Amino acid sequence: VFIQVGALADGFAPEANTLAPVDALVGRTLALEDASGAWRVHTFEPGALQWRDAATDTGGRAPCRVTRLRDGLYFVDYIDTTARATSVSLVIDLDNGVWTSVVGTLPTEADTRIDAFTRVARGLPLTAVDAQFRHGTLGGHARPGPLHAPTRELIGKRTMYRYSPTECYEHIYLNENFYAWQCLQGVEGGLADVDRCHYFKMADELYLFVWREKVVPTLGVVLIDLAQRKTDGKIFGYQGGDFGTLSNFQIGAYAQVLNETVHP
Amino acid sequence: PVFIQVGALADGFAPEANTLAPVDALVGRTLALEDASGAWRVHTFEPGALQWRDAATDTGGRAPCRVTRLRDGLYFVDYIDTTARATSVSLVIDLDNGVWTSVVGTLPTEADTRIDAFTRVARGLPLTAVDAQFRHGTLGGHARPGPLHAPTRELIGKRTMYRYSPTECYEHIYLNENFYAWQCLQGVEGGLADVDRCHYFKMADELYLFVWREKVVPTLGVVLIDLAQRKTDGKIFGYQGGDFGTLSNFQIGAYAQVLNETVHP
Ligand SMILES: [Ca+2]
Ligand SMILES: [Ca+2]
Repeated sequence: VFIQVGALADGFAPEANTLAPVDALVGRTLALEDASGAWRVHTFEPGALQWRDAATDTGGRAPCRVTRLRDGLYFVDYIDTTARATSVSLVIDLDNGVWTSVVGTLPTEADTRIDAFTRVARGLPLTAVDAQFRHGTLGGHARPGPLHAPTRELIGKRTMYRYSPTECYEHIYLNENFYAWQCLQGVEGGLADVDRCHYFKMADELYLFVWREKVVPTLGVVLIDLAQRKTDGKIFGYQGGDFGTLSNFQIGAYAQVLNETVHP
Repeated sequence: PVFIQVGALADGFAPEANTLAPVDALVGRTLALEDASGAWRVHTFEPGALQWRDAATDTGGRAPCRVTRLRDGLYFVDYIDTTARATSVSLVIDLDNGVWTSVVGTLPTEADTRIDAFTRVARGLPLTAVDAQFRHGTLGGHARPGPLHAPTRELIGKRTMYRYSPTECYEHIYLNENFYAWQCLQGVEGGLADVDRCHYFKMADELYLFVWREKVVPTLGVVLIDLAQRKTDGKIFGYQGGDFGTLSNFQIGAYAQVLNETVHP
């Protein structure tokens, strides 16, 4: 039995291994620029941010979470309420002057009703959750470091993630495009799927992992720190099966790499 | 990037396949497959074909079939049952111990496949529309038959690679009692993967019957996995194309290698 993201949130809530937010960006105004030009200015306040598309000076204010799993890199997550069912996650490396954004959109009902076999017929992706990625530099930072880029370094690992004493999953990073997950313990106990995913390298042994689910529409965004054996991220989906209220909740886990598989 | 139709998969798996030779060992035999409820289906073998008679529906038919022998005493029989829409019948028969398992599988109609996964979730329906019914029994007239086949947890936790031919190679990861992941390492589906609904049964020491039912491209897979001999023998069944018309049912066989075993603390 598969479950809605709002019920997932409820299972992940208590005794979670989540990082405590930091206020370290409060008072900063960060100009995120990329190869297309200025993208979005973000000004941080306690618990919240104001964002402005650099071109139109159009944006919003949103409650936001900022966490710092590894020193010098900040994960910022907020819902963009000027758009339908959209979340925005950033990883900002202050000392290198580089950033990655993930802008995620959940599907309409009409999209979800196009079944997988028809999607096969039409050459459409199986997941209807959309994710756009940008990789840029921080305006005003002299001599920024290299842009973040895709990585193959997780492929072949099988890792267990203890999200709390009652929630535990494993991921198996199959290839550049797909990973398998299963819930070992939790409200999704015994469930498993393969889903579309994306891997980026943020720093030595630090990865940004993004997935997009095809059964229950879900966007996951997590930073995986294999040196600390810890992860920090979020899950975004509809609270229920009615395409209305959104669920966007913090997750964090202790990580254990169970094995590495090499195919001769 | 790209899923393919079963007919294309058949074409990819055809050349230099690691399949077993079909055998004519059962020609002239009538096997009376019985279960606890009574007679199930009697099968009489002739060269390349069998005749069957179904006790409960009182019906019969003739069909071409394949019979293969992976392990001594144990026979895999497969046929399309043309008397019903899009139905396949696979038997594992152990002539040493006098026991059998059957898988009767049905491919979904087009209307059924159009019910999307999220709607299935909201209604509590299975995600795969492929149906499989299992029976286990004894062979009629077989003295002192051995224990029945039954479900097994013995493959759970294994990760195995299967080389079906020089150009076709998949791995399976047996996640739990209901589900496994697969990935195509080399072949016409190269780089594709999914998780699908599966079933595991133990036929003999280190010999398993694995059945899976796919949720993206409707497909039934039935395979004997012999971990002692490091070899598999079975079939894949689906539609040739995306039009719910002609059926594909083709033999597979692979050289197996267990890559690792995963225990979760
Ligand atoms: Ca999920
Ligand atoms: Ca398949």
